[PDB]
Amino acid sequence: FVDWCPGCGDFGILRAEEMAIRELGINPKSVVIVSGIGCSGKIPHFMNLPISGVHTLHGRSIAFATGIKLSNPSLEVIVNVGDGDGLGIGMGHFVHLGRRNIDIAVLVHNNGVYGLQASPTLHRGENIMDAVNPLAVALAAGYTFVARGYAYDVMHLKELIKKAILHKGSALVDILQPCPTYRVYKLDNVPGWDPVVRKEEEAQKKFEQAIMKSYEWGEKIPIGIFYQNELVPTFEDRLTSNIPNYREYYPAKQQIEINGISTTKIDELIKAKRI
Amino acid sequence: FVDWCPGCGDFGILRAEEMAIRELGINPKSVVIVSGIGCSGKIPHFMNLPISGVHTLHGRSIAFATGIKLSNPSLEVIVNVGDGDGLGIGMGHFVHLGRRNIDIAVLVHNNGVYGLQASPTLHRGENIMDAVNPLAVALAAGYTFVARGYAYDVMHLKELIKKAILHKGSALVDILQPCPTYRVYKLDNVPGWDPVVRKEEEAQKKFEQAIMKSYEWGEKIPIGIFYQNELVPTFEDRLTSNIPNYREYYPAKQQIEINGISTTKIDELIKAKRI
Amino acid sequence: TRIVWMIGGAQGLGVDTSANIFGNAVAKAGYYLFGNREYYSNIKGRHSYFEVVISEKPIRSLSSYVNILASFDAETVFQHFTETKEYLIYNVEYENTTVDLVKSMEPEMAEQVKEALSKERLGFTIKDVLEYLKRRGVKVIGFNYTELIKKIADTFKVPMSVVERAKNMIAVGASYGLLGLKFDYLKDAISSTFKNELFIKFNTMAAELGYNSVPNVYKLQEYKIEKQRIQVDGNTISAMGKLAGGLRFQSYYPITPASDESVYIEANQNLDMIVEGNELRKGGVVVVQAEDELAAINMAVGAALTGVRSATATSGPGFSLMSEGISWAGMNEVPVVITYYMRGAPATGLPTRSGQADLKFALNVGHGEFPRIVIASGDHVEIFWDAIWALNLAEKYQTPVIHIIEKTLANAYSVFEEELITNRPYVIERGKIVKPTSDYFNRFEVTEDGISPRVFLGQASIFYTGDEHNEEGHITENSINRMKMYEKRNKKLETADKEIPEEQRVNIVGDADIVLLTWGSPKGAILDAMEELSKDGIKTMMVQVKMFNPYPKNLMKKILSGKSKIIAVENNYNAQGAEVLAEKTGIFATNYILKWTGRPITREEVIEGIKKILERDEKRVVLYGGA
Amino acid sequence: TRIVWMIGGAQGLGVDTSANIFGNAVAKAGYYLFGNREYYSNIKGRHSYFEVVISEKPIRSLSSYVNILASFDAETVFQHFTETKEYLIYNVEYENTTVDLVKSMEPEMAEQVKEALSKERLGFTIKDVLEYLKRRGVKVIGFNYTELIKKIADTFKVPMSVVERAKNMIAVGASYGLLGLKFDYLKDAISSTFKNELFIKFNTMAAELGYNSVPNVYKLQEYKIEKQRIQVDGNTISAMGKLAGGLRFQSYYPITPASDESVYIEANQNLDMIVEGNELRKGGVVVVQAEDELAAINMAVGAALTGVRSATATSGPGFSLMSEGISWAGMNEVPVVITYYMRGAPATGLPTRSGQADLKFALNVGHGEFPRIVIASGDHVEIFWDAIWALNLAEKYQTPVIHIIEKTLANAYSVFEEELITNRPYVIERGKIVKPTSDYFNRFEVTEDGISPRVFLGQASIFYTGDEHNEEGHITENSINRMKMYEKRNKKLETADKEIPEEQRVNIVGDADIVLLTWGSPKGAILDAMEELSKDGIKTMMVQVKMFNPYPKNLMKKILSGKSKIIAVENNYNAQGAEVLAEKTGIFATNYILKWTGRPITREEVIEGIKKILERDEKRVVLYGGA
Ligand SMILES: Cc1ncc(C[n+]2csc(CCOP(=O)(O)OP(=O)(O)O)c2C)c(N)n1
Ligand SMILES: Cc1ncc(C[n+]2csc(CCOP(=O)(O)OP(=O)(O)O)c2C)c(N)n1
Ligand code: SF4
Ligand code: SF4
Ligand SMILES: [Mg+2]
Ligand SMILES: [Mg+2]
Repeated sequence: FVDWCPGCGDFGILRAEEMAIRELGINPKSVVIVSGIGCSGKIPHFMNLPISGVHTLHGRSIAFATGIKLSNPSLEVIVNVGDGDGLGIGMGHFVHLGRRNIDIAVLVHNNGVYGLQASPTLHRGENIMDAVNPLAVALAAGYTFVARGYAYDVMHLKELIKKAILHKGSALVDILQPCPTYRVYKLDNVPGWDPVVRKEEEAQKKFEQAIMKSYEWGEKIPIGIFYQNELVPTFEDRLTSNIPNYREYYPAKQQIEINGISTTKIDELIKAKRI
Repeated sequence: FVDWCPGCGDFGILRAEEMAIRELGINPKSVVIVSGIGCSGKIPHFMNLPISGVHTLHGRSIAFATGIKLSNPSLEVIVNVGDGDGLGIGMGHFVHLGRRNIDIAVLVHNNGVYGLQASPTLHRGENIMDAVNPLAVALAAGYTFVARGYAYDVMHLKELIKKAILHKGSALVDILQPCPTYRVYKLDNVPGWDPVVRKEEEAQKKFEQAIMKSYEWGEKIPIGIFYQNELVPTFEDRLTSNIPNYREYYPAKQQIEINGISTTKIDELIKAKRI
Repeated sequence: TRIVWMIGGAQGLGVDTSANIFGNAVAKAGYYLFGNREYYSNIKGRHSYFEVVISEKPIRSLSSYVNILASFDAETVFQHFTETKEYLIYNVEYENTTVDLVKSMEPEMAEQVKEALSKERLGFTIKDVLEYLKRRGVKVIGFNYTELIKKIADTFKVPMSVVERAKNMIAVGASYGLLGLKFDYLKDAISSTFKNELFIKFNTMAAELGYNSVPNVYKLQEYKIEKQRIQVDGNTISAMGKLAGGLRFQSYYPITPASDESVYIEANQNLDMIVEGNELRKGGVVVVQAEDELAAINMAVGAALTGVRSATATSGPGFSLMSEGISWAGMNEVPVVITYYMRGAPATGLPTRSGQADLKFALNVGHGEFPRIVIASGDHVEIFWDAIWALNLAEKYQTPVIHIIEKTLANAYSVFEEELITNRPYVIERGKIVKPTSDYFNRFEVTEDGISPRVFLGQASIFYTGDEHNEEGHITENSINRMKMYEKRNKKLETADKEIPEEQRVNIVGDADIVLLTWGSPKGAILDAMEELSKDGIKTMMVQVKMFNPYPKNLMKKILSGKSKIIAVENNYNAQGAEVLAEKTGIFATNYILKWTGRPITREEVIEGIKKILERDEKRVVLYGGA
Repeated sequence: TRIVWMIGGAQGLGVDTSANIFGNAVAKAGYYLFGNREYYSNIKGRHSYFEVVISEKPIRSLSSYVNILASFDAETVFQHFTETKEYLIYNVEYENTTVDLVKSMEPEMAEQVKEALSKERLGFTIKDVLEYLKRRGVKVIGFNYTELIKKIADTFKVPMSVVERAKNMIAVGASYGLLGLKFDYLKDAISSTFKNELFIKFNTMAAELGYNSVPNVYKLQEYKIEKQRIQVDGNTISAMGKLAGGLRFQSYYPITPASDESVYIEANQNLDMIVEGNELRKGGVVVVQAEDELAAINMAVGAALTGVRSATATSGPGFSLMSEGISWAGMNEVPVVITYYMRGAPATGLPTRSGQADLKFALNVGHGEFPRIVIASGDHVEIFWDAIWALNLAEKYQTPVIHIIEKTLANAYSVFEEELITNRPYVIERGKIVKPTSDYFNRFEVTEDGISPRVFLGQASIFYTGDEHNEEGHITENSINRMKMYEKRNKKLETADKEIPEEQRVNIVGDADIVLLTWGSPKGAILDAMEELSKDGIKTMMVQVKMFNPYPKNLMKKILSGKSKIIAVENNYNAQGAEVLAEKTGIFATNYILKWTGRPITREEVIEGIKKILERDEKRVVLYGGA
């Protein structure tokens, strides 16, 4: 039973995520959606493709996703987290993924509350605490793709989510999404707007632009991509410098046993300790 | 025994913190230094005034400090944290203090390592992970005073630390500090430089400036104050709106018992549940 | 008189308030109540239900059967028809609705509904359920609720959609009608709950319609309430006792069973206090919503260093996160209470259901050996006094105290005599607090009893650290200091064990050769079960542990002595309470009555459990009733 | 032959490598070694020491006494003179240094040094210590180290400050000289450890100076090494067994006792593998330095969902943080090994010292009931095989396994026969893994034995959740599903308990009426102590538990039967291993030998403990030797 309230917002994200996976032609079997605790958390349980779901602890999705991805980089790993979930209980993990730049897309369901009390993205007043700009945190954390979407413009979202999965690195999509129980615009429509970094010397300029666009909010509320830089080695690129065949023979793929006997040789390890 | 390596850096911070407390004429009895795990962590144990020390869990100083301060706001509460400590294990607590704007000063000992492996403020290469700009994180988190100091210019540090304690709100001083076992400049010397917000309309401009100065690093490395805004109500200001006499009769001051009998009346609480 | 009513409906149809209105009316008539709320981890649409047990005498437990099931949808009928014994109130619009059309119902429940109907060759419609009920002497009372909502809308000249929620009060009106109590008490409980004049009048009409559509079947008479009576839940009563105990700092992270307690404290945070020279003064409790549980525990522990009585409240996932901070409080001999709302586990578990499966974890939380004082409340009145006791324990022994309250008690409510929580004085015992004589104070003096004199931050120079430390609080690795300090902290638990009477740590009721060994929420169901069993010549006694550490080991040896049956009754799979008895004394339970579904043990589950054990020495009776 | 050497010095004087050089030379001569490193939580300046026990036979324990104490500073003399039995090598420059001038020494140790000297009316200088030693037949051998460092600098025409560290090798040279073994082995162990030609030659000269300045007193002869021998620490051998067990993902957060293991894995992460058709292939172990322990546990658990054999390593504070993630692994039946380097606790505790004080926490970690398989290695060879066993246990029972290794074994090293870790085959048992027949797979099938067939992410559509769930992995609150699923996970522990021989879960040595009941690191000291006691006509046996869950309860009943003394020997205050025996069987230990200072139990502590108990029924012998 799809048990969210009528009105929600979460229906639009589900719909747009589903469409992103389909139109990419990614084999769904190889898609793991890793989601947090909250009403946002239920999501993969309600999809209509043979994707896999990992419904994790509150704020801990990114850490699970990390293990999954690094162990089997041929899986396509997507994190869906509520705003109480990431940003609240998971802020540290949220920042650190940014420094690693692992090939993962993270989707934050910004409803403004703990649906299932005030969340980290509720403005002061209206609540004793201030709100945080997820996009500015993500930028300073080192995320190599930062975007804002909006849950009602489904067709735009679908395409954000697509560019976010194709991004070679860590991607955030902060998604605006009303909670019924507890004017916008698009950077695709701006003639200047090139958020893509295409050579290294260009990087600071684009970063500085993203971070200032990300603060704009005087009901001239942008959406789309704020920053994108594929020149940053991924975490998987750095693993490959230490483990030459990581891509061809990653941990999930290796044969560790034949007829119940270890295939792993430690003779040289032991030899190095001889008297 | 003051057991840090000869060469350290931590000696300069100790010296400058000590001088800040002295020259303020704060009664030392009312000063609690709350410090994390690591060599940085030992610090209050080695001071020469009757200050109190709380040597806490790794990354958890800010949360302890919060309890201490809010329970007795007449204490002067200072957090000293290593870079592995805050920023690594404590990143979430680090961001959330920014949203609350509690009257606390936080001092980060940026040595670049886990002294007592690579830390969160070690640059990529030279280490599989990227570094984070503590100052940019602090700005996006909502810290109302953000500064960089340097551990060898002791006299400048001393005064940063002073302005950081006097700041009515949450203050960060990121402190640069070499670790022997594992050109700069000053914004006081810049003629433009006014980081103080003095009316509300001024706030975005100063914020935007701080955040871009905070990225400047092409061996033209600034130090001093990047941002300061005393117009943001403190957490203690917001408590006072709900608890009118919080300042005069805060939790640590209240008489809860006379001759072992509760002074607390719950009659009205119970009356409201009558049949 | 013991009459069990249930109402049910989709979450967010405000049926839970329907149930509080029904209870409020009955209570005003002089009846005691015990009430429970069952809900899914879900905001709207899933099936919730509300059992209310009615009696002229104080009532302590839920039952496996319902006398009167009130309903206005198809799903409530399907979820509770096998438990329904005397009357169904139902909506004739759903008579041809089949199980498969109830989309909000878990497929596991639909399968079980079909199984129960198939078992006696019935199909899967509401009509089939009505025959199932008629085979058992149940009288079914059908309403065209649509037509009644019409008639109300007609009267208030509104469209049906404004008054649709009044289905609830038609059901409540008719239920209350069966009882035979006078309408005024239901009308007053309506007026008193809703604010808006207009909600009041159409809901009143709806109750009236229900009430006048049924006969007076139970013929219940009014009773006079001699002593003031109160209606309270577990959360609220935990808050009441802490505030009474002098709590002035609480940090929490939202989590279903425990958020309520901290929100209640915060809504009432400005307390009247009668202070020196008998002056009224106001004092504020600081409540902080932490960003996670690690912060919650650590804010509380820091607060306490200032001399404030501090606490946090949480549930299993959150408790696990607090382990490190509890270990720090242990090492630094910090008074702090952790109210542990024990819910269905492991991991996220059953966020809205209950369990007793984290007792041993609680007794061993975090690394190192240090005193963890652990109590567990067995019913609502205990929660109040246990909350004050916890706070005093924490300051007397300068160490964390864990106060277990099962979810089941937090969301249950009961009506009882106010004097149970006002008659005895509210004693505050602050332990070994002293005035420092000079600027520098040794916080960790080695004394014979373990307990070091304590002063607060601000009063003199003191040091705390997570590392092993000497008497001044400075980092010390020295072997002999280590031997001494580590023993000193653990010796406090020996002091506690000498100073606290073992009789305060258990409730013993009866004297017999069959022992019902328990702790926590099953207390109530067992005491009710003992009376029924007594009347069929089965003598039993209850031994209910309140304080698991220090454990009442000599008293338990003396009591469980030559007993032929020791039946552990607990809401877990391993009988963790019996495991601690066995570790402390070598006495093993002979049999077990066990429930791990997340729903409370009922009176009748215990009666039938005990008979199954006496009449065939069944080793483990496993319970599973409740939707 | 059992000869105990110790060297000491300020941390960062590279004295620890001095000690590995001394050991390396002795070992090359044919002697077995057991070695230990003791250090402060401190990078430079504090006193570290290094005990090396030398024997022609394999050696298993440390001693409370030192035959030869090597020193070049004042502090090492002050810290170890009461333990020194045959020879002191010391620096005559410090003869008039008084205790009070040693600034780096904890004041608690200075007080104790003065106490021990005052006790027989001596003052507080090194000279006074020399008289203290002379009163006990100790021969003191003094060096003007300054004058020797001079002579070396003269030779290599450098200033004294380049060669100052060669004080270390003068001490090692003289120590080794006392033994009487030939210089070549010390010269080779020098050449082999340092890289730079120049370091080699001045350090060699320094050893030569020491060696030629002393007589051959022990007259030790060379022995032939028949079978290949290895020298390894606990960390490293844990890594070796995991890698051998097929580990390919480890996440960790730095923490002293366990960082070494993950750094060793990462330095050797590209492994040779002999794969299908006998092809050499390389395979890489992914090692991730997590930002905290919550991430470390959760990265590991996620990794395992892909079919990788994953693990993490940590110590007490970190373990506490992992509690929640372990509970999630339990609920979702995730194979994962947590290597638990148990150190001095609570809180930060003694970061560089050891303890056995977290066993019960480990057995009850996190909320809910689910199987937590717990083993604890008793010595270095066990660590290897226990590491492989842990990984197989995790996949056979699909649940977290905690592998306890005390800090004491991690930082101790020993020399033993390579074949102890190569002779038996390295068996990998992957449990109930299957090929999914279609697109959607039920990960949580209810079977009789508890264990659901498992497939990996990628192979078919599967679901995991922290909530209670049905067989497909979807959130389910249904009571009957709950009853079934929750039992099913716990039934695995019953299956484990049937399938694992109880004999594999304990080591029993001897047959006698006096039982030494233990687990973990005291194994070695007890086995050595038993032999010495045997030779004075005291018959004892050791019962050493390896697997605490499932606990070998029938075998322990059978064995501990009619025993008159059961002496629990553990490194904690509450005898937690004896507490679990008592919970599982009702058998109580009669006496205790206990140590909670953080330093290993020695052979002689056990001998004297056992005699104190036999000759006056002392209930608890509390130990405290070691600086
Ligand atoms: C460690 C832990 N702490 C707390 C909880 C309780 N909890 C569950 S859902 C919830 C609301 C979460 O809010 P959010 O992440 O904003 O998700 P939403 O429901 O708004 O999608 C809370 C507080 C838990 N399951 N685990
Ligand atoms: C919860 C927890 N995890 C890990 C540790 C182990 N630990 C102690 S000090 C240390 C180094 C800390 O580095 P940093 O915070 O950078 O401090 P520094 O020594 O560089 O001042 C580590 C990893 C601990 N005590 N507690
Ligand atoms: S609560 Fe708010 S968020 Fe959770 S479901 Fe109902 S609407 Fe969507
Ligand atoms: S290690 Fe690095 S930081 Fe810790 S003390 Fe020695 S120098 Fe200062
Ligand atoms: Mg949310
Ligand atoms: Mg640091």
